[PDB]
Amino acid sequence: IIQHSIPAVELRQPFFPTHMGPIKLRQFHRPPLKKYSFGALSQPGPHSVQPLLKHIKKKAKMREQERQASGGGEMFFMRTPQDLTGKDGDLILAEYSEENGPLMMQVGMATKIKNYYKRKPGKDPGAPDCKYGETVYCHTSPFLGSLHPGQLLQAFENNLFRAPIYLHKMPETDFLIIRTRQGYYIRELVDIFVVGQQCPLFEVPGPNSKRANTHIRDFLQVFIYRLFWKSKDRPRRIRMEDIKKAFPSHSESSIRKRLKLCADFKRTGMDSNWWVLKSDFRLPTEEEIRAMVSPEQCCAYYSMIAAEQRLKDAGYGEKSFKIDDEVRTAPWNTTRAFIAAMKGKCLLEVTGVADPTGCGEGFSYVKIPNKSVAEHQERYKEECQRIFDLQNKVLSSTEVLSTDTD
Amino acid sequence: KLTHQVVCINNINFQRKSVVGFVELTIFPTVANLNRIKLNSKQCRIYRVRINDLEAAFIYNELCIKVPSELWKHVDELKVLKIHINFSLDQPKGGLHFVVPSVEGSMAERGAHVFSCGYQNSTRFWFPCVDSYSELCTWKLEFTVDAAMVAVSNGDLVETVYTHDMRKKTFHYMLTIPTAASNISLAIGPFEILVDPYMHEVTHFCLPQLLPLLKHTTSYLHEVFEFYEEILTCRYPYSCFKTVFIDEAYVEVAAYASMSIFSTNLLHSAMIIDETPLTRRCLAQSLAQQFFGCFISRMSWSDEWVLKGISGYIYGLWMKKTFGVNEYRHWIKEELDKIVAYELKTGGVLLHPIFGGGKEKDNPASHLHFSIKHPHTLSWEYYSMFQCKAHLVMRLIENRISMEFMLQVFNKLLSLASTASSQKFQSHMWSQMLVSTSGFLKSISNVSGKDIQPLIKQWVDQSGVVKFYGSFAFNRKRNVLELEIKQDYTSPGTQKYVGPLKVTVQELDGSFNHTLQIEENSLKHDIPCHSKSRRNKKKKIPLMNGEEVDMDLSAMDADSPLLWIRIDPDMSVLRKVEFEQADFMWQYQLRYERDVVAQQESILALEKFPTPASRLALTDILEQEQCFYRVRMSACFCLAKIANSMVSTWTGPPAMKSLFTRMFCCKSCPNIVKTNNFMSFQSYFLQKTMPVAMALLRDVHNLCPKEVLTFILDLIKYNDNRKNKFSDNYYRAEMIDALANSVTPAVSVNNEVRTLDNLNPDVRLILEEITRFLNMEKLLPSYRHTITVSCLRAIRVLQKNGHVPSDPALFKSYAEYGHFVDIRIAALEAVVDYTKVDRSYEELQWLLNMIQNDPVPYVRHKILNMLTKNPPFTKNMESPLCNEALVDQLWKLMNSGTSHDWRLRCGAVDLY
Amino acid sequence: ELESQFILRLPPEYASTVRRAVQSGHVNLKDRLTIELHPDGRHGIVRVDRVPLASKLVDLPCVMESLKTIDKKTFYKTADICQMLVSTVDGDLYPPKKFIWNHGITLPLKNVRKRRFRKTAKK
Repeated sequence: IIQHSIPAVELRQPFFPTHMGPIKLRQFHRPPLKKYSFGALSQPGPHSVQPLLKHIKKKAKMREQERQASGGGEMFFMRTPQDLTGKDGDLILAEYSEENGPLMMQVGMATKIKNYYKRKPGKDPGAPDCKYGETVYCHTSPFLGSLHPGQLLQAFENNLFRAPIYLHKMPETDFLIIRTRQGYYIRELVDIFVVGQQCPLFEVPGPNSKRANTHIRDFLQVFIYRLFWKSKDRPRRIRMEDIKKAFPSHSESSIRKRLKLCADFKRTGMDSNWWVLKSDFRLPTEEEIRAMVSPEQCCAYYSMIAAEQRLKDAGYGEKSFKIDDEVRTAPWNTTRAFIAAMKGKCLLEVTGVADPTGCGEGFSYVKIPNKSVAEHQERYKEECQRIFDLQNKVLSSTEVLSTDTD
Repeated sequence: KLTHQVVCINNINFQRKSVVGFVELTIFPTVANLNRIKLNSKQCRIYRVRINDLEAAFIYNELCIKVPSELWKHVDELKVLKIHINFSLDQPKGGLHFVVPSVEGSMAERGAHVFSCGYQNSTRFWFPCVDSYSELCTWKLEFTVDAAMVAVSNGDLVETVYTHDMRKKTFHYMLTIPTAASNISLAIGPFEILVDPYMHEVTHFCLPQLLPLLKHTTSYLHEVFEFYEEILTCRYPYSCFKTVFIDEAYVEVAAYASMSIFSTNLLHSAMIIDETPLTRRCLAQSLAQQFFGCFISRMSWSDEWVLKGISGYIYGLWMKKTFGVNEYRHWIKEELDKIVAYELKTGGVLLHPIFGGGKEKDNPASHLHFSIKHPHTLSWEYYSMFQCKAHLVMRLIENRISMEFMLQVFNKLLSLASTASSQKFQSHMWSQMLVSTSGFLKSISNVSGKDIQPLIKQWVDQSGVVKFYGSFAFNRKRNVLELEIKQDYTSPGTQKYVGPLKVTVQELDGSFNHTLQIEENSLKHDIPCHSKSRRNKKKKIPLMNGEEVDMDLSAMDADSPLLWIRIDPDMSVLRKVEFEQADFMWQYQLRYERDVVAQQESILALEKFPTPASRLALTDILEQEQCFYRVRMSACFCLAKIANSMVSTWTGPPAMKSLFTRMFCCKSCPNIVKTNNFMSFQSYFLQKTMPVAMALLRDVHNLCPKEVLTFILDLIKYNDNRKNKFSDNYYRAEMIDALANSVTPAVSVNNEVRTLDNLNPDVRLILEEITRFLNMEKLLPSYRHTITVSCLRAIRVLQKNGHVPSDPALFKSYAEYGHFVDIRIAALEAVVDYTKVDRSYEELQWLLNMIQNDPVPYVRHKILNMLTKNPPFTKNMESPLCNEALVDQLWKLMNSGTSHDWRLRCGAVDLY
Repeated sequence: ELESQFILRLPPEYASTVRRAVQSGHVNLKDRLTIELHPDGRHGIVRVDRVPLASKLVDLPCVMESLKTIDKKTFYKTADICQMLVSTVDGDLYPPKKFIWNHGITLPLKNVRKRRFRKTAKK
């Protein structure tokens, strides 16, 4: 059970962008430092980097007191955008080995760490302890390969994906800088996980699929309801211009569709007119709005449009998505293939063009039929096992390489 | 305010019917310049009121004790006075029940017994105290008793020792927690113990002569107490747990099955009386009410549903956890659906709110007569709506605020501490000590959930629905199967309501799927091209994909038999459905539904709604050996209700006498069915209603009756060969309902009873089973079922004709002689079932005399309510409610709340 | 607006000085460590106790997340990190593709771009 932060659950901006142009899609999950137009750090010259130690201790203390003040047990702390800052709480880094994994979290979403352990035969004294995560004793593997007896494997686990992770040490040279309009802050950060290839648990839709079109529609609908809720006017009213600015690729006519059932156009002598909430229309509750569209569904959709943009950039037209190698790497194909195989509907290529590492240390998620048929499945498991073990060994290794001069 | 009393009650003198001595009341007046104080006392001899070592003016109206004011502005905020009252108890206390040696009868003449019931304003029969739920007090207790008794109060026990030599002991009991005077009690009873170790000391009291029978409730207490600690995550602070079988403990505000005096559960007997669901319910509702209720003493009596909804809910988890083989999950909806019967009632009769907030502007009290003001209006919120609709709403709010979260909620609430701390280092501790309901609201609100003010408002005020209209379509061209569900509520103050209303359509071979939602008033919902189910190939449809995709494409491409849309799974919304053509829907829910909450309701609808032949098909669910006792029962009761229709009446019947011998092997039985447990006979709920399917059919059409009589004659040949066996009570008791409505049709040529002429063959033999064995003594069975419902076999075979004055002439005698608490109530329930028929005025006079003084107080309630239920008039209205002396008795039964029974005064309240 | 986060990398001698300062929590870290970014958005100067280090803002190959936690079992994403400010002891403080970093931060992602990233096929 995953409980996301309130800003994420509410699909607030900027945590959940309403629109992304080509540039943003290319930079998806890699935001570049952009200059500020105003505020302290818009100014030239040196700027102080501030310590956070007193602040970190204080927030931990305040949070624990709030915990004891009601009057123990479990509390949920991620209620406001302010609670999501890197400025307090314990922090880890996670570095993703896939250049563009099929699903990624937005800021404000939650994930668990699970410590998968397989018992040694006979008298097992229990799993080793880890600094992070909750131990899970598993007789069957949640991955493509099987755990060996006595093997502990850490992993990220959420509704988008499961992925093995490997704990490493941050280099002694490195610090985390947090940057706001107001100043820089610095934190020590020692724990950094390498993330291995994802096992997708959520299916990414194809471009212009019914699923995709239903999603943008519903997301637009949610944004609209939230606009009415934000309005302080009675009767509530919103401006077309504000919707168009958030959804610049929607025609005014398609926006009028979403508005015709809940609101009335009020014309004024000025090129700004209002849509006023109908007096017999009951605005959906917070709880009902949340049920309309989940953060996971937004993540699936984002994955599609970003991939679609990268494909266009590489010369692959919409008619391409009998199929080109590059199109096989698309998240709508890889997630579909992996999930089908998880349900026993087919097997996976494993060795193939969709291996995200390009060098045999990752899996190619491409459907092959279940179609000597005990040898067919034993060969699939053997190959899965080999790559599974290879990935764990390479990504957990502390060996120092050796810059490639090419 | 009275904060603390130390009460010193010497003697405890049985040879006066009386307890005497001194309460020392510390009072901190929470106001300037108090001159006089109002304590409460009822019927209590006062010797002397002493303030600061002078006698002080006390005038009894409610005592007004006049404070001497011997300092300036005296008595100001938080000054502290010791009021010293010397009191003496009267013999006929309302609070108490005092039996001296000499009126105990032949079998003791030695050992007195006096026992009191505190809650709710009966403390004023013990001592002058301020008797109020607002004034919160902790007490010390010193009292001396006969040393061959052992006594119980409220407040942790800190030592029994002698009263230095000779014949009276002094117990020292000491409460730490602030609780109202409601809580206080004293019970001075027998001394014979039976203690187990291992836990916080559980120990078992009864009469000395009845100690062998206290093993199976010791060890039940072992399991019930120990288990609950883990799942509630709450230790029980009190270091011991004493369960005592008072011979005078029949209450229904005290025990009942548990009275909650401090670490001394007061129980009725019910020692080995065959529990398996019945008192496993009773003692898991009991050991719930030691947490929420006592552990965490709320400061507001207007969310008493926090007590009783949380109590009902933790009964159901523990039941289905520890006993998982009678499968509680498929029984929860009986409780669920009975509250629906009472919430389908608007317009004079007969519904109430649950959240009962006393507001100033409460303009609608026509239907709310019960406030929540004094005393008996608290007692009466254990009526079924107040329990299992609180249960219902707590089960809902779980699903919205999830279960792990409400776990962290109630586990903090039990161990969240309310301290008192002053600057000279005086550390006080209250939990086991006051807690508030305002911060309960807030705590759950913080953890989980959205708007709970609206949702809970439409459980208490003017909300809920009656009827859901169903209409159907299915269009061939599109393959779109279209549903039109309206909803409708006849009452003042009607709205549109949410109620998750699921539908699951079943293809040619009942191999489909669904979902749906419907939660607006008039909705038309569109169900996509599901010719092939979502479970297309589980093994669902390789059933129509057996060979009925193409061979019977003659009768699938004729979609005139459309996809069969079963309605309301699992009583998914608690409404009355209006859905034409429903026979297939009931069958499909009988066979293929996985939750049996649906099934038992799909065969209540098979029973009633006109259905074509399912009879051979629902014999599947007659002997599906995974199913409840009660679904196998109400599968028989389908064939019972439907009862022939036409003149194939006697074609049902062979299937009935099939399980009239339920593999009955009566060539070893009934001598090795004493030795067996009967194998429950596959639930004797189901065996009862196979000869009672026969009997209903016998009742409904009067060209049955010879062949049924033949059938049920063989059941009578099986009987009179059994001994006592625990489980087999349920067999005997619902076979006496079997044998009733056999002679009942058998002489249904009515015109009086007259004498039934000369049907010796029946009347003799049937009375032979009806009456008790007159040799057999009745001082040996501690239970009585058979002869409770064998006076009912006596009546109803002498009610369908009518032998008037034979019936009460047993039950008067049987409620005089005293022996057997059950037997007495059995008799008194049949003395009012006979007045329900009798309508000579004299019998009702003698019935409200026996209401008045009989003089068990609680059997007094029982009779009073039962006469208040069954009215003395019919349709006609000749002199309606036009009395003068009953109205005096009425006002004199009002304000007997002031004495005790808080289910008597709403007896009056209903007949006002 | 989303919080911006990035990695600061110092030469080891300077990193030691700064780490002790972060750990002591002293307020004067704000004077002892400052960052100046030049108008081009790629070059800058980091100052440790007034000592200027030539610095360059580089683009990391792997997406990196920072996640915060209270119980060490449930984690919340606070940011995407994709850039590093690299300070060296030599170099032009004011300099008149070279900003693409080839390695992940962690050991096994050495040479990720060249060795461990499937490359895109055009057309």
